[PDB]
Amino acid sequence: RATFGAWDYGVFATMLLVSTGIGLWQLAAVPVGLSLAASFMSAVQVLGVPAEAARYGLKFLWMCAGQLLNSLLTAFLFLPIFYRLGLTSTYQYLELRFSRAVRLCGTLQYLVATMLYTGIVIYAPALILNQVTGLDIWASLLSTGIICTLYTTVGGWTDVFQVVVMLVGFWVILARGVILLGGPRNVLSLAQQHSRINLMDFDPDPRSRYTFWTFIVGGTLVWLSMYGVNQAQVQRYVACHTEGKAKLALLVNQLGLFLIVASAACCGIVMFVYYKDCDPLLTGRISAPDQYMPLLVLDIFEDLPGVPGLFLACAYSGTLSTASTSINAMAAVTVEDLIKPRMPGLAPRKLVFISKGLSFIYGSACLTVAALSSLLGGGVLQGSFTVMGVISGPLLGAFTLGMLLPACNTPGVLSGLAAGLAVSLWVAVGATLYPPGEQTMGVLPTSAAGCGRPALADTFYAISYLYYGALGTLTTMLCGALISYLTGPTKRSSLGPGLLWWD
Repeated sequence: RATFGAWDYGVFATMLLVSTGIGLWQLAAVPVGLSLAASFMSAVQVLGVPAEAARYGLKFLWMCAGQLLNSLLTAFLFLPIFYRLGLTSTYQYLELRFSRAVRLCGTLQYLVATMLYTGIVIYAPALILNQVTGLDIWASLLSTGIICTLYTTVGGWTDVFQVVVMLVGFWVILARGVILLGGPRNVLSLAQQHSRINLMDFDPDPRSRYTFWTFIVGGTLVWLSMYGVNQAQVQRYVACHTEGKAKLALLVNQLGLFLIVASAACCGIVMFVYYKDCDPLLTGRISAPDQYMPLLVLDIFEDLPGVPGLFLACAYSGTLSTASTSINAMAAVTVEDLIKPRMPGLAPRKLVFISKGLSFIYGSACLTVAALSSLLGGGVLQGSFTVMGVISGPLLGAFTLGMLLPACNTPGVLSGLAAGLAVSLWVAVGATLYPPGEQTMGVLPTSAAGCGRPALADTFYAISYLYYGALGTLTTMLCGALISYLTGPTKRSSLGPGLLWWD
C-alpha cells in the first residue's frame, strides 16, 4: 500500500513495455488542434495542476483565463503575421524583420528553453516512477532516460489517444473521489469552509503567487511563449490549407487545454478535501507536493487493483513520448535552421548522421537538466513556467516589438533581448537563492490533527514565478524600444510588405 504492491506492478510494466515497443513496429483540422493539447497533457501538468489547486485553492482555474487569452491573441495577432507571410519556421520572420543575426539568436534561445522544458518534462515521469515503485530517484531517472533515448534515437496516432485516456482518467478519479466523500454538495461545502473556493482573488500584491492579476498578466505571456512563438506548436498551423482552418484548429487546441486544466484543478480540489485531515506532507507520507496525484490514485483505487498502474503508465509513457518528440523536433530545427545553411554542401549521408547525433546530444542534455531539477529542489509546474519564461520571455518580447513597433532596428532588438534575459535570470536566481516565505505565496492551511536577508529578497525575488516570463518580456520591449529610438530607427517607408500588424 502507498507504493503499488499488487497486480498494479504487472499492469504498469506491461503498459510501459507495450507503449515503448508498439510505437514503431473543416472538422478534419479538429484533431490537429487536439494534437497540440497533448503538449500540456504531460505528467508535468498531472503532478502540478492538481497539487497547486489543492495547496492554493480554486484560484488556479484562472490558468484557463490565461489560456483563453493566449489563444485569442495567437489566433488574431500572431497567426495572420506567420501565415500571410508564409514561413518554413516562425523564426524566419526575424530574418525578414531585423537580420539573420536575430534569427540565429532567437533559434538559440528557443533551443535552450526547449532543452530546459524537456528536462523538466523528463523529470516529471521520473517522479511518477519513483513515487509509484520506491525505486530511488536516480535509478528511476536513469530508467526514464534510457526509455526516452530508445524512443528518440532508435525511432519514434497516439497524440490524441494519450489525451483522451488521461482526461477520462481525471474524470474517473473525480467521480470516484466525489462518491467516496458523499456527493458534490458535501465536497463543495467542505472546500468552501477551508477557503479552497477563493475564485475571486484580486489582491494586487505581486508577491502573492496565484491571483487574478498574476494569472492573467503573467500566464498570458508565459503561454504565448509556449504556443504563440513555439516553432513546433505553431508550425502545424502554417499548413492548414487556409487561415480560417488554422484558427479553428487553434481554438480546438484552446478548448482541449481548457478542459485539461479545469479537470486537473477540480481533481486537485477533490484531492485536498480527501486529505483535509492527515495531510501527507505534514505526516511525512510523501516528500514533495508533486507526489500528491500518484498517492491520491493509489489510495483511491484500492478496490480496483490495476487502475493506478494503467493511469500512471499512461501518464508516464505519454510524457516520455512528448519529450522524445520535442527532442527530435529541436534536433531537426538545429540542422535545418542553424547548421545546414552555413554548410551548403554536405550530402544526406552526413546530414542524417548529424541529425541523429544532435538528437542524442539533446537527449543527454535534457537528462542532465532533469537530474539538476531533481537535485536542486521540487516543483514541476513552477520549474516549467520558470524555464520557459526566463528564456522564452525575451524572445516573445522581440517578436511583439518587431510586430507592434515599426521602428525597431537590429541593435535595439538585440539589446532588448540581452536586457530582458538578464533581468529574468536575475529574478529567477534571486528567487531560488532566497525563496519567498510560504505564507506570503498564498499556501492555505492543511490540517493534520486527524491521525530574505537582502533588500531584494523581500520585495523583488518574492514575485510570483508567473511574472518572470512577464518581466523579461516587458523589458525586452521597453529596452528594445528605448534603444531603437536612440540608435537610429527604421523608417516604415522601407520595412517590408506585411512584417507588421498595423498593415
